[PDB]
Amino acid sequence: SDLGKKLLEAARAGRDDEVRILMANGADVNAADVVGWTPLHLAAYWGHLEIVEVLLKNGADVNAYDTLGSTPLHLAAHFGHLEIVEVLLKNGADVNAKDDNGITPLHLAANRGHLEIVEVLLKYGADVNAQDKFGKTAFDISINNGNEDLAEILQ
Amino acid sequence: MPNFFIDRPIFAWVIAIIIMLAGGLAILKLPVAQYPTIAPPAVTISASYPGADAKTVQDTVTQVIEQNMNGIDNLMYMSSNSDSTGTVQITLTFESGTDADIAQVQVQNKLQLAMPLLPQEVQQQGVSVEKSSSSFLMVVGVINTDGTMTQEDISDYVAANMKDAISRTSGVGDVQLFGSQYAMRIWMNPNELNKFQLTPVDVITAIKAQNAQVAAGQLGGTPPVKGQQLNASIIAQTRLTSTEEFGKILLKVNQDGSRVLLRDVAKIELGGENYDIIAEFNGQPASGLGIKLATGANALDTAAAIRAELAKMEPFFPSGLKIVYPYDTTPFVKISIHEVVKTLVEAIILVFLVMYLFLQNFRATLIPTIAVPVVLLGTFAVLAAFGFSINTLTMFGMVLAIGLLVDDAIVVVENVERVMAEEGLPPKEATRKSMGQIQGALVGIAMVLSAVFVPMAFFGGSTGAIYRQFSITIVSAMALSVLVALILTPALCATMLKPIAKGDHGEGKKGFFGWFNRMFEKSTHHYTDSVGGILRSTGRYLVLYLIIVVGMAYLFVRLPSSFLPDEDQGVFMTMVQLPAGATQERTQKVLNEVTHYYLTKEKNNVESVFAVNGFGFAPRPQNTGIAFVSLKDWADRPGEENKVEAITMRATRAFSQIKDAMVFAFNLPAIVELGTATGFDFELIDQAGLGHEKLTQARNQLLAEAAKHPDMLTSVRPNGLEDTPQFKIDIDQEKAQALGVSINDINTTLGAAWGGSYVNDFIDRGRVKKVYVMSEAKYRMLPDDIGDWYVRAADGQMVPFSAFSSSRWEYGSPRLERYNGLPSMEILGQAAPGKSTGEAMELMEQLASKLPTGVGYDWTGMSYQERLSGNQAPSLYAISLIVVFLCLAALYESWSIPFSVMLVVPLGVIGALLAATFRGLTNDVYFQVGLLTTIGLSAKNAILIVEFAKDLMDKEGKGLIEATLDAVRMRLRPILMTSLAFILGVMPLVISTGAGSGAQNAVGTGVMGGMVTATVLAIFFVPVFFVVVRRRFS
Amino acid sequence: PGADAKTVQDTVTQVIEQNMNGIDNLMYMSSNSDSTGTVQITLTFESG
Ligand SMILES: CC(=O)O[C@H]1C[C@@]2(C)[C@@H](C[C@@H](O)[C@H]3[C@@]4(C)CC[C@@H](O)[C@@H](C)[C@@H]4CC[C@@]32C)/C1=C(\CCC=C(C)C)C(=O)O
Ligand SMILES: CCCCCCCCCCCCO[C@@H]1O[C@H](CO)[C@@H](O[C@H]2O[C@H](CO)[C@@H](O)[C@H](O)[C@H]2O)[C@H](O)[C@H]1O
Ligand SMILES: CCCCCCCCCCCCO[C@@H]1O[C@H](CO)[C@@H](O[C@H]2O[C@H](CO)[C@@H](O)[C@H](O)[C@H]2O)[C@H](O)[C@H]1O
Ligand SMILES: CCCCCCCCCCCCO[C@@H]1O[C@H](CO)[C@@H](O[C@H]2O[C@H](CO)[C@@H](O)[C@H](O)[C@H]2O)[C@H](O)[C@H]1O
Ligand SMILES: CCCCCCCCCC(=O)OC[C@H](CO)OC(=O)CCCCCCCCC
Ligand SMILES: CCCCCCCCCCCCCC
Ligand SMILES: CCCCCCCCCCCC
Ligand SMILES: CCCCCCCCCC
Ligand SMILES: CCCCCCCCCC
Ligand SMILES: CCCCCC
Ligand SMILES: CCCCCC
Ligand SMILES: CCCCCC
Repeated sequence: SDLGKKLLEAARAGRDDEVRILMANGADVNAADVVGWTPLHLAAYWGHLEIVEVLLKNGADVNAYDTLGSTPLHLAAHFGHLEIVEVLLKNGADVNAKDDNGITPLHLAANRGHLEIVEVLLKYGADVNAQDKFGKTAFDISINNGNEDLAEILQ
Repeated sequence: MPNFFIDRPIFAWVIAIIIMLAGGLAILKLPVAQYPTIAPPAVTISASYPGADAKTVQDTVTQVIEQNMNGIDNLMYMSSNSDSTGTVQITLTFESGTDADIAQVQVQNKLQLAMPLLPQEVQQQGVSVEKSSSSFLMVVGVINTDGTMTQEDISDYVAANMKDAISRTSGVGDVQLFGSQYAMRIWMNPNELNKFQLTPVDVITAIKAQNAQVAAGQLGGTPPVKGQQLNASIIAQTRLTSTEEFGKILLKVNQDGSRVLLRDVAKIELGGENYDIIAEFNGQPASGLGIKLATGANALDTAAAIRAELAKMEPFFPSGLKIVYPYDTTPFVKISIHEVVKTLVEAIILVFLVMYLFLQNFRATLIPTIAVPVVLLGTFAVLAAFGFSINTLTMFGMVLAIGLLVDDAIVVVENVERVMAEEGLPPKEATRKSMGQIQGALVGIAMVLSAVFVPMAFFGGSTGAIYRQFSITIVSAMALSVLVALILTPALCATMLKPIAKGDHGEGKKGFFGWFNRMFEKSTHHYTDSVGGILRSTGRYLVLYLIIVVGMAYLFVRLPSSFLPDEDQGVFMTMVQLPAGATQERTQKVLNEVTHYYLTKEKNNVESVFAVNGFGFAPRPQNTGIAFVSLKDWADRPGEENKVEAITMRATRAFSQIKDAMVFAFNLPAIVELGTATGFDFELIDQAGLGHEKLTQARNQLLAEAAKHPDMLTSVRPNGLEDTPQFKIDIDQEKAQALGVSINDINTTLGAAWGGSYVNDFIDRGRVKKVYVMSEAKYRMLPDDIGDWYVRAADGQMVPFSAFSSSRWEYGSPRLERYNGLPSMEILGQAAPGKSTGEAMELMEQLASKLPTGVGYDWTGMSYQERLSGNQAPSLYAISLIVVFLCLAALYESWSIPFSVMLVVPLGVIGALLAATFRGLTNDVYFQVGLLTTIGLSAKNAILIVEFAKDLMDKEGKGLIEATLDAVRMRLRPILMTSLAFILGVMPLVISTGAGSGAQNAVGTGVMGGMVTATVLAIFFVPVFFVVVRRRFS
Repeated sequence: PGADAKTVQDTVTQVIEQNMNGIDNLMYMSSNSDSTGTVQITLTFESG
């Protein structure tokens, strides 16, 4: 839809006041581009907290998955957006969501050494023994990266 | 010197003949072009990395070349674009006056410092170093009407049979093929490759082995066995020449004995090097040649020579092939030349008529008709000596000088005719006396006008080079006008004019001329009475002058700024911008709709539409397109409704309806390099390795703040592209090493299949052409296709790409910008209505100083050299006024009297500003140069009134008022004759609505309006100035 | 090296000559392609 595409640009750009008007006019929150990214996906990636909260209040799918199976929590966790990770998990985001590679939000958080996010995901019941297509855990990633702090947290 | 040539009329004629021959010779040999070189010298470094993303290009090519651009002289700034079309373009802009050849060779030489550090694929494609130019002589289109040839087929034919002959044609500088010659396209099938346990690596290895030139040697080569009879070259393997041969390339022999050929795992055809760009002309497939004019060549000779060559090629064309000229400037340049020659010839005819109306003898009308052409011809000889060309600027420079040239002619002859009529002296002694009165002033005038015009040539940058074209043209014409006025015209006067009896003013004649003389002698008495009454009450006129000076200053600020007026050149453009990530097919849909509109709704105006998919102002992504609309002849489009401005507005409003695509039409600028007046070019710079993401956030922060000042800033936008979704694939190094799969085989298989790989060259009908291996379209479209590509392990097992890879969606730049070697983002914008560019720039600097740490800025292009030229103006205005004052001070032998002449300036300027404001025109270059010629001629009128008045006071001991009244009485006729002749002369330019009328209007309007007020006010105000000044300093 | 006059002309001589356009004061251009592999392209310019 016309407004659905306008909401995608607004959510990405972090234009809080435009998103406010679009939610009032009823811009489709399940609007998706060619790669299957919702306004929530974009907000989570670019790290726009207020818009993440406003979209979830306006009945956005917290477990919306792109054409490669990635959710907003995947993007939030990977790019170190602690507050968005918390807000998503509180609104019922699948903490053990596997993409098409078998990669979880814990894997992505571990790979970028986001200690706070890892502990938040573990608190909300992230499967620490969860393996990707290469049979790798978040621990295997921490050892390979040489992250001694993270290696300790996952033990 | 006048006295010398009055006694020596033959010598005077010899000087005139030599000037005529030099001028006549100059006119025939002088090069012709629409505009001269204006932009400062620029060198571009262009490299292709097939299948490369923006960051790959930037980090392996752009950064390496930028770091090695050291020790090069007169470099102003360096900019670069690395984009996901697999392209880098580094533009190095040099100081005005830099030798472009020395600039190019220094860049080129330093590029070899970097060539061995670039990727093999980039070294293979080659890195082009070229002198930058954004002005084509014409665009020759080549189309197929019977639908038997694709754009790839047409492009190959043009490359093979046309381009070289056109490149060889006289006056042709550069030729750009719109497309490429054929490339041997190997379209690989992954299913067939996996079926035979083969990869793209095996295809490339086989092509390199079985398509190659191998050096053998000689039979009986030196040193020989003595007694050898035979010395012959050994020819071994030579390159393949056909698709048939490439299909027969052996890939492997199976165990059973059967043979896997290249045609068994790939489709093989002659195709294009690049498929990103699709060119159409009225919907039909098209290629073309972009032809640029060579240095100092004749545009009209070259265009005629190009059409002569294409005519010779006509017979050998395949059936359906047809030449079209969607863009050609030479028809416009013909009209520009012709209209200026018509103006100059009509100007001479008008002087003749005005000369006869007042003087009423054919002998008198004959002298300006001789003197003016001699000066014009001479001007061309001086232009040639300066290395100038016959162009729009130099030609309109002469039209703007007409008023000054005809005045020199009228003033000399009229003053002789008056002296004879008033004193009854014979022509010779009358001319001697007459020149005695004006020869001192004419020399003073030459110096004063030089002081006005010469400083205009010392402005820097692009606008500086434009003003320099008018300056040297007008100064040269004016300089020769005074030389002819001191040499030829006196000689002509003394030998050709027939005597007049003392007190004979033609009042005793009968018919129209007897009436006119009685009317004008009566009108002269009414005039001197009026000045008599004005000089009794000078107080109220000083007040009326201050009102004029205030009204002038008010209209100056109210008049918006520009450079050159927009012209109907029978062409305009339509941008087709779809959402980011939109495919080629979707951009074609919109282009087909844009083409369909122009050939139906503008059927009576539009000749053709050149729809270029995957192109804007440069090769752009699949979501971008452009349509070059070529209109019919100006004669077939009568009225304001059928002009570019009207068609543009209609199309833009019509295409507003188009959904999920921004489409809008716009006219071409006169010169593209200038841009828009009140428009700025800003560079946001990453000064502390912040990275792309942080610089974007800083850009968004600056753009947000600029939007909160609509009062000052308008349309402040990025010039670049936004981040788009990109497919990140991670090769698992451990899984690859565990399965015995090499990373080189993985990366080549991916790169060759999805991106394409330039393998080697082959020879197609005697021309060396490229061999490209790539996946057939249907196996490199979607992420699921990745898993269909198999790589052979060391143990011989075929491993799918899915086994050792993982993918995810991320965002990244499809075009990364750099400025002076640092990450940058170009921001365009303009000063709001009623605000100056300098004010808009000041705010942008203020907003930029409140951005995050490590984010710097700089001004480039028009903004860079606008700040340069802006710092010069005050100094050049100052020198001009100081030298003018000093020249007048020397002429009159007085520090005070100069002021009486210098006070005339506003009298012409007010009229120009009124006419421009009324017509809805702008403060453009033509208007500004027009002011100086109007100011120049009003100053000339004032100089002679003051000289006559002062001389009467000095020599005949007359009073201030007595001398002033006798002065303005004598100067009335010659002032009215010049004004009448010149106002009528520029009237055709004012009302013109044809081709090049935009410039004609800008020249005529300001001059006509200016001349009317300059004439009417000066004859009443100049006598006030002299009296008020003399009184104040007595 | 090892190329006949024809191969040399197609892959070198013509490739260079095609790019030898838009040069100031070029009076004439003469070249020869040899079975030794040698190319010589002489550009003679206007007097002065
Ligand atoms: C009749 C008229 O209008 O002027 C004609 C007549 C014209 C002024 C010609 C241009 C130019 O040779 C002129 C010169 C000074 C050229 C040098 C000599 O040979 C002179 C003996 C000759 C006399 C007049 C002439 C022959 C005209 C032009 C310009 C032609 C150019 C183009 C591309 C349109 C013109 O037609 O506009
Ligand atoms: C009263 C004094 C007036 C002074 C006149 C000033 C004239 C200045 C303008 C340029 C005049 C000469 O300009 C000359 O025009 C001729 C027109 O036949 C051009 O001739 C060229 O264009 C024409 C028109 O397409 C072709 O047919 C022709 O084959 C080609 O050679 C020359 O390339 C140009 O050099
Ligand atoms: C590099 C330095 C350049 C210097 C620039 C100065 C420019 C000067 C402007 C031109 C001035 C014209 O120069 C003018 O010459 C004529 C003829 O000789 C003189 O003419 C004079 O004639 C007789 C002398 O027999 C006097 O009685 C009379 O008062 C005066 O008109 C003027 O006194 C002088 O003003
Ligand atoms: C249509 C727009 C054009 C307007 C242009 C404006 C520029 C000035 C135009 C000059 C016309 C002035 O015309 C002239 O005015 C003066 C006023 O001082 C008159 O002068 C008369 O009145 C004044 C004051 O009342 C007396 O001092 C004087 O003795 C008397 O002769 C002249 O009789 C008249 O001929
Ligand atoms: C007799 C006194 C004449 C003085 C004329 C001074 C003008 C110098 C022109 C110059 O050097 O610069 C070229 C300039 C480029 O921008 O051209 C111009 O912009 C036109 C100049 C406008 C003049 C208005 C005068 C205002 C009166 C208060
Ligand atoms: C090509 C132009 C030549 C014009 C020559 C003019 C001839 C008249 C000069 C005076 C002749 C009589 C001797 C004083
Ligand atoms: C209405 C007041 C009288 C004004 C007279 C002006 C005379 C102008 C004559 C100029 C004609 C060339
Ligand atoms: C001897 C006849 C005078 C002619 C009078 C002309 C007046 C009218 C012309 C406009
Ligand atoms: C720039 C030159 C100015 C000269 C002024 C002289 C004034 C002297 C008055 C007696
Ligand atoms: C004194 C007269 C000299 C003439 C120069 C051309
Ligand atoms: C060489 C041509 C001269 C023409 C003079 C009008
Ligand atoms: C520049 C003008 C100065 C003259 C003062 C009398």
